[PDB]
Amino acid sequence: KKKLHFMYVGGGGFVLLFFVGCGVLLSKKK
Repeated sequence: KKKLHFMYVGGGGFVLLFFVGCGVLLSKKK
């Protein structure tokens, strides 16, 4: 239970967003 929600912050499903955000700032600027 305690490790269930901790697995999310353990670095995985969120790190994915890290790669999704890098392209966001690139789409704005030219």
